[PDB]
Amino acid sequence: EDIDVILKKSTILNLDINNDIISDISGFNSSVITYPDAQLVPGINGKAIHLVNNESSEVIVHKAMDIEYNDMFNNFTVSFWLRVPKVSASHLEQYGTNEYSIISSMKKHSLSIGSGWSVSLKGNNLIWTLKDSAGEVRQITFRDLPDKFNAYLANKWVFITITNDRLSSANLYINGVLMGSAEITGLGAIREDNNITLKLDRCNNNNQYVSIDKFRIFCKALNPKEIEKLYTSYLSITFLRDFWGNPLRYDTEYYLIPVASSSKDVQLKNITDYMYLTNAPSYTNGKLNIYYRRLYNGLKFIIKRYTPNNEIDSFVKSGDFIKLYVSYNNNEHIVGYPKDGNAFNNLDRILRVGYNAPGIPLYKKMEAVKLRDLKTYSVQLKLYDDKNASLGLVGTHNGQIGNDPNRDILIASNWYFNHLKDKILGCDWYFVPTDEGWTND
Ligand SMILES: CC(=O)N[C@H]1[C@H]([C@H](O)[C@H](O)CO)O[C@@](O[C@H](CO)[C@@H](O)[C@@H]2O[C@@](O[C@H]3[C@@H](O)[C@@H](CO)O[C@H](O[C@H]4[C@H](O)[C@@H](O)[C@H](O)O[C@@H]4CO)[C@@H]3O)(C(=O)O)C[C@H](O)[C@H]2NC(C)=O)(C(=O)O)C[C@@H]1O
Repeated sequence: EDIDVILKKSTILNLDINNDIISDISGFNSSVITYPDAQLVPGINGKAIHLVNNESSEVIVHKAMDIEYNDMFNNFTVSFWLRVPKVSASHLEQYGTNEYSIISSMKKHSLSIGSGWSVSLKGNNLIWTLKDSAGEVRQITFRDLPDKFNAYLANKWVFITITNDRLSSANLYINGVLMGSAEITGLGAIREDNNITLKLDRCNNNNQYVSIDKFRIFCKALNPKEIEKLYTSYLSITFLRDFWGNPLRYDTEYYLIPVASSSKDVQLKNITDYMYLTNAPSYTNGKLNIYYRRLYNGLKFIIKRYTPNNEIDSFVKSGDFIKLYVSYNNNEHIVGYPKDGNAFNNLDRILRVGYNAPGIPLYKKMEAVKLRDLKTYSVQLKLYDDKNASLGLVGTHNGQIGNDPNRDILIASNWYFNHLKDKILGCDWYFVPTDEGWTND
């Protein structure tokens, strides 16, 4: 059939956030009780649920009387956007074995041993548990990647999809990719609690917090194609996104990292001069089997509206014309390309920071766009002159300026426009803002 129709008709619960209110929009109108400390934060498309570690931080969904899908052997799928901060080395050793659930249909503290199902976290493990009324439990334990820059439980919004085919297996996917599975054939009736609880339960780390968005449940075990569609469907090209998957913002400091060479940071030669790539320092921990390129080194960039048009908003949308500045010595210097400014083969125009030569035009009108790699939280920057001509997309060129060492220098080139289909390009940028969800060990 139509994947879109199937996806829609199979939805039996779909939490949305409108006007700061969390409710079910599936149609069965499952009642939603939002406790005092359930906070709201930027989500994948609108706002999202943010949970902290205290009794008042929870959201309870009272399943409608028409929704009891976990019937004798009946299939269901759970999907949602998840964001958990990078567990620090100390906390990993500290609370690494502390399994705490974050979403459950189980009713602990009364009876019905382990009720139905749950989504729990243990150190850097994402766990799915299914338990029937006769004891029987099944699980999928996902062990995240060592490299936290590319891990899934390390401060980036990620799409979780767990399908349950009671006639075969249960499968866990992340951003549409299968990453764990378990047989679940032969389970008895799952008699869970009438409430689905969104809450950090049994977590000993008082500082722990997670973020959940678009929590949804389907009455069928989604297949790879439907999952793949559900996933990409949430990616609205409208607003741009920063490294963590949050909406990109104006007048906010961002460190830039080129997707095509993620181990690199951006440095400035001298004010009025060019920028270039640098190897970022690393953090490695063999005992905890954790490692990642550190963040927050290099130049701080700041996006500003070229001309404060129609609205005093702070969200950057694709197509917005902007001005780029780098903060060096507390002062903000504009980023651009001077007329007839030095360039590599008159193609790759070398960018400059704080260029201020008298009588020389400095082209700095830029457009923030999203022209490719929909799944990656990356942005492209298009530079124009003053006569609406494209001076190219911001990227890098590996050359030598004067007698300086051979470097990967930031430039503006139109060559990019003829390779937008490539996997890895060079004009793709990560905008990294300092976040409490990630501090270098
Ligand atoms: C259209 C146009 O005329 N603009 C030029 C500009 C322009 O002259 C300046 O912006 C005006 O201030 O210069 C461009 O090239 C510059 C050098 O002019 C770059 O190559 C940058 O050079 C740096 O170091 C040189 C400068 O300090 C110059 C100043 O004159 O002195 C040395 O170079 C020679 C000079 O070119 C000669 O005039 C002089 O007689 O002899 C010296 C040495 O024998 C320095 O090496 C600089 O400007 O700081 C170092 C920078 O890293 C370098 N930047 C780049 C991107 O290469 C320009 O791009 O601005 C060329 C442009 O067409």
